[PDB]
Amino acid sequence: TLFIKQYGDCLGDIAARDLICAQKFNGLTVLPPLLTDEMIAQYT
Amino acid sequence: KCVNFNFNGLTGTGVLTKSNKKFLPFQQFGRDIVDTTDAVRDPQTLEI
Ligand SMILES: *[C@@H]1O[C@H](CO)[C@@H](O)[C@H](O)[C@H]1NC(C)=O
Repeated sequence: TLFIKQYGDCLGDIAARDLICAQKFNGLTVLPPLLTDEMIAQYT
Repeated sequence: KCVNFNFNGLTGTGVLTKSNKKFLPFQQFGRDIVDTTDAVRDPQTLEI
């Protein structure tokens, strides 16, 4: 159980604020991996 | 709209939206899990 997806929008804060949103609003972002899980599964 | 608010002396910068959060009558301004101001109450219209 897991970081970015498309978190640029925080859903309008309709249900509190998750830890990811609180982290994002102060300079802490997560870059997505270069190889998606589909490509990793293709390699496997 | 991204604005430089000043609510009863509390300064900041951000978009203000209507909140589904229901403040209890004694409360004034909310806080996030990481202890940052998340919601405020308008000193004039008593809106959250
Ligand atoms: C402040 O005054 C406005 C009118 O200027 C009024 O609508 C509002 O209810 C007042 N707020 C109070 C009494 O808390």
